[PDB]
Amino acid sequence: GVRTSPTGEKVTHTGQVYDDGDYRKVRFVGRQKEVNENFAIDLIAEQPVSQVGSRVISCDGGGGALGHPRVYINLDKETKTGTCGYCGLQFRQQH
Amino acid sequence: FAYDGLKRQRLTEPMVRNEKGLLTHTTWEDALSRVAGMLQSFQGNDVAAIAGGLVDAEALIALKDLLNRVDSDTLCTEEVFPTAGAGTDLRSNYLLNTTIAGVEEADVVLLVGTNPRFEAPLFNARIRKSWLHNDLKVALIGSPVD
Amino acid sequence: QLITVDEKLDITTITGVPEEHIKTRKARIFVPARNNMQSGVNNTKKWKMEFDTRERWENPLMGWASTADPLSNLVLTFSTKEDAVAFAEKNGWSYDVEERKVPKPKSKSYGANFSWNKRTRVSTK
Amino acid sequence: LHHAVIPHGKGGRSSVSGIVATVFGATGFLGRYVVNHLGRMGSQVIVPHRCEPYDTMHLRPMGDLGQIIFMDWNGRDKDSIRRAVEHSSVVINLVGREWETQNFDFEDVFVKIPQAIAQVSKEAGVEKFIHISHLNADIKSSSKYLRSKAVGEKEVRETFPEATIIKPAEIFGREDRFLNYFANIKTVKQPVYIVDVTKGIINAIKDPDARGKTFAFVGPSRYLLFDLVQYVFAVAHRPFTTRDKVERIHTTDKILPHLPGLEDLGVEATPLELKAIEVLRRHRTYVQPAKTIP
Amino acid sequence: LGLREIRIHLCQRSPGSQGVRDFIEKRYVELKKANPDLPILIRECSDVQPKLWARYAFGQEKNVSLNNFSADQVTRALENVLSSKA
Amino acid sequence: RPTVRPRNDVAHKQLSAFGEYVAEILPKYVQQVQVSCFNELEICIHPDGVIPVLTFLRDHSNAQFKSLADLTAVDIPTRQNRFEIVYNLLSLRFNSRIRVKTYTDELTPIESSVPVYKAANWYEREIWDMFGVFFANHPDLRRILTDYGFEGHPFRKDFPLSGYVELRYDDEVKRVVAEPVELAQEFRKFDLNSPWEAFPAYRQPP
Amino acid sequence: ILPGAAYTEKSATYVNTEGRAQQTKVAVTPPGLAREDWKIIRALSEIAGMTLPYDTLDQVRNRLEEVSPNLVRYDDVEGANYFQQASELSKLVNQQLLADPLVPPQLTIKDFYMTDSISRASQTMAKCVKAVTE
Amino acid sequence: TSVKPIFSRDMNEAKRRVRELYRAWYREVPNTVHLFQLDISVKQGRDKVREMFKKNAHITDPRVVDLLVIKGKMELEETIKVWKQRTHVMRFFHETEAPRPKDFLSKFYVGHDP
Ligand SMILES: NC(=O)C1=CN([C@@H]2O[C@H](COP(=O)(O)OP(=O)(O)OC[C@H]3O[C@@H](n4cnc5c(N)ncnc54)[C@H](OP(=O)(O)O)[C@@H]3O)[C@@H](O)[C@H]2O)C=CC1
Ligand SMILES: [Zn+2]
Repeated sequence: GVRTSPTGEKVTHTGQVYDDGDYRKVRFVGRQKEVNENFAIDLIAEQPVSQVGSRVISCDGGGGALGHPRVYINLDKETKTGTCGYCGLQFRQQH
Repeated sequence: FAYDGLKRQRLTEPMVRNEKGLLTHTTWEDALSRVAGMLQSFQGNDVAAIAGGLVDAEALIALKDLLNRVDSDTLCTEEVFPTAGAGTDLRSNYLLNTTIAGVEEADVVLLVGTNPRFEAPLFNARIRKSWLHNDLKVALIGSPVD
Repeated sequence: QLITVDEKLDITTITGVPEEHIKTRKARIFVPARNNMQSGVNNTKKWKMEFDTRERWENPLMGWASTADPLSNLVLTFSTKEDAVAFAEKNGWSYDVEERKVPKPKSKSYGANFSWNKRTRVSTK
Repeated sequence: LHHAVIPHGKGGRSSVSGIVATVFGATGFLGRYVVNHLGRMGSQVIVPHRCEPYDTMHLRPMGDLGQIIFMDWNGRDKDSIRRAVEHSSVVINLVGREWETQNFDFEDVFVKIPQAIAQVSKEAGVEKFIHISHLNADIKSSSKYLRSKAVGEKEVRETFPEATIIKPAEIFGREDRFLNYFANIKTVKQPVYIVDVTKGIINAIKDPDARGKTFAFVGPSRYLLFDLVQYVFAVAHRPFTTRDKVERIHTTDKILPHLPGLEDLGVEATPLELKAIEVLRRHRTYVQPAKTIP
Repeated sequence: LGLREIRIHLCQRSPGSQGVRDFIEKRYVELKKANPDLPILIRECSDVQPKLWARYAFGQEKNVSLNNFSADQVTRALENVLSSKA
Repeated sequence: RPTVRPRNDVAHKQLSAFGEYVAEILPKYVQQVQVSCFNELEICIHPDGVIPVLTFLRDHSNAQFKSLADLTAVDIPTRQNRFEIVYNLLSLRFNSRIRVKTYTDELTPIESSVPVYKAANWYEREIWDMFGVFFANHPDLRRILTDYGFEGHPFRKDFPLSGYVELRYDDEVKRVVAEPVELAQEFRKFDLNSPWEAFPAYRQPP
Repeated sequence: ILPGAAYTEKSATYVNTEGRAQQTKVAVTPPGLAREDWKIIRALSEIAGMTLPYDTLDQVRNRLEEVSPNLVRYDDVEGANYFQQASELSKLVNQQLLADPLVPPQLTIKDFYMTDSISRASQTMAKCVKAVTE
Repeated sequence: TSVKPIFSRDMNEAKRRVRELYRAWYREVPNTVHLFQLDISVKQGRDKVREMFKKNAHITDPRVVDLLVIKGKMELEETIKVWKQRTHVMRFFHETEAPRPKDFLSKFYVGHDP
């Protein structure tokens, strides 16, 4: 989600950008501001919600021992999804 | 939780009024010379000070000394305390003489015109502690607050 | 063979400390307060000596926290306040001593939770 | 003040002085001392250079990481000047050449280039401008170097009226072309030390009263050129070029009491007797001071 | 040019401040009756030597020791301060 | 038990017996003798006894600690005598090690042990350099590890980690200069101690 | 406007409702060009030609002891006496009570959160006010 | 309050060692300036020696005086034997340090330190 400020500088995923009167942007003159274009916040928002048939579901992040510590997610509330605190994947109880 | 207010609306530079009538940043030397010039042209009742709620004692005495050196005595605070009788002559006239810890030794507490819950929350906690563990009797004159 | 020296022990001139970091510093001698987040008391046993905090500013390049205070991280440990004070005095540091805070003994009774006629009766467990 | 240029620290290498300075002509004699003093206190220095990057290497250790920034520029390209100065709070012009070349005569280096920097700096909103001229700058001098200096000093004053103009006498130092010039071989001279000139420039940046003023930087004493040159040989143990360069050396250093000098900026002028050995030691093949005009 | 403020320092227990304590207990109310607009700041603090401070115009201050004084020696000392306009 | 270090009672008993042996022979100087749970014998002595105790351990036929493995100091600011001087000796004849410890302060000199072991010459120079303990009658006492003209004794607990001065090359004076230390990133002090006691066996009386 | 320090940015003395003197310690230094409050006044007095006679925090604390000695007895509650004399002077000049009932400025939790400049600037306190009033 | 001495039993003998050290430093300065090709004068060097000696004039403990003489003799040996380089000798003069402000007002303008 790389947006650019009125002065032409790209805004990073952490929201950083030098303002108009900031001398520090001189460092980029003749060079470039390194910005990662793959915003993890926009990428996780694309994954679909996983429909499951239990009140409790577990997430290890995928890949077994290559993922994150295994956590159990309660799905009792029906006004929102259960989100993994480690990887951001979402879950919802069916019916 | 109010510490985060220390990161907003902060005064970081000396300011003076320009010709357009607006506050604008200046240096310490410029700002203090402006104030020092005015302080040297006034005396007595022409100079006064008001101390706000969060002022430390080192600044209170420094300001009192400076205004006294122009023979000013109008060193005021925002909070009022009646000056009738002894006024601030005797410390016992304006102190919590029992002390916070002394509340645990009292057997009757009379509250007059105070909501201690929101004025001195930890003092109110002490009162409830005695209420709970000492069967303290509490009476209140004022609005019937929780 | 021994000699008599009746002078106050002062070693400021043989420690190599710059003068500014002797005369202008204020040592604080104290027992650290228990971290309220935890119940353990093992970090409240010894006396600590630390110095007054000084300016930290943002590094223009990275934003890191820069300092010019050489004693910004210096914390010393003592068995008693007397040892701490003795160390401070011979090194020329002006200091403040704060008396040790100890929790006062409490009177605990599980049975008071069920009082027949006192307010200590709990309404839930 | 923008929050990034509020001074912090104790005025050392990792401190923030709050100065953002573009120094034109930073790769010469005077440039290296000015950049050194700026970087000593944690200033952001922008160095536009015409030369190879190899010839700028001696400037890199002069500032903490990130504080010295290098840019390519061309004296005849206003776009390159704008790139260098538009982020700065002060522009310093040290461009010059003691001789003319096929591509740059004295009119190009002492009039056109200074005017271009002053104008572009003015447009870009730069608040401080320090321009070095010359004590003996004179529209009617016999030296074309000094004639061009006087013309350029006028053009800069009208283009950037708040500019600080500094007029030093001949500067001596390790890398000078004054004491070294004699060592490699009617008129009174008042030479000034290189470090005094630098300290004066730095104090002018920090002094608000310096804006719009013209200064003359001169040494504490005046010498007869013959007596001075005699002194140089004695110190070097040496037994006692262009035509334009000879004209300047034979120009008596002007006395200008109506201009402030190093004293008005807090700099104590350094006698030539305390520093000649430092410069002239390298000329010895392994002393009675010169008579001063009072 | 005259007087602006009086401050009296004393201990709560020490015998050296006994005369000062007696003076306050017996003479202060009448003294304050005669000088309603004069600040007489009484400030007790344990184990201090009793003292009398008079502040005059333009921040001029003097102090007179009251150590071991009697209730009368205190009375005269206040009397001297009130009469004098340093 | 696979993960626990096994004890050795035979060596513990032998070292305890020899510790008493030394204490009986040099009661003028020995203040304390202890054997750790991993069988290291420590003789704590009055500092006047450095030369006599070391000479006896080197030369006695029932000792023969011919090798000075190491000599160092420990700074403990809470003590009246802040500096603990440690000698680690090796006996090849009896295949044993022993540790002799004494103490001094910033102003009291310790007798140099170069007469007993020539190895001590540089070790004592390092102690003087790093802790500022003076050794009397040293053949050539002077700094050894720090830069020339270096002020202070870095290994003292109250000496700051990064020191007081730092070096850089200055072009104006054409040499390396020293200036007060400023750090672009301050060292970040960490509070790591758990507020819960780990080892009851070492609890101190309250 | 002269930018001063906050209680988190100075070692300064405050006396609580019991009369107990306590001091803060510097946790961070004041932002920007702000300065310690007593130092601003001490600097102003020098430029105005009426220099105050203290140059350090310890000296301005020796001044505090000259005015009221209990201000430098940190963590001590110095007892205050002579309630009898104060009561006598109280009875000297009667004044009338107003019929208005005693009503505290803060009647419910919403009035608690914002009461000074720091809390009035706090975004967290604003959320607390919004939560209880809505 | 009975202590083992270093070299001197009292201030009288300590002061004798101080004077001998000063004489050695005073006479060494001319050689140092020449050997290290320093750009200061002999007067400047001898003024620094006095300045270094004078800053310790307040010591009344013969043990502290003894250590100061020991360190001063070490510093002299490094210079005489040319273990120091030009940079080490010239560090006594701090010629790249800007003079730090002294009065209250100057210190008030630049920052928060005392
Ligand atoms: N030193 C003296 O005796 C005195 C000097 N001055 C003035 O001080 C300033 C500097 O003095 P000094 O440092 O001795 O001069 P130097 O020749 O030592 O330095 C000259 C600087 O100007 C730059 N420069 C020259 N011509 C051009 C050009 N055509 N385009 C771009 N950059 C150019 C050089 O860059 P490069 O290295 O790329 O050539 C160099 O950085 C000059 O203005 C000089 O006239 C005034 C009075 C006395
Ligand atoms: Zn997951």
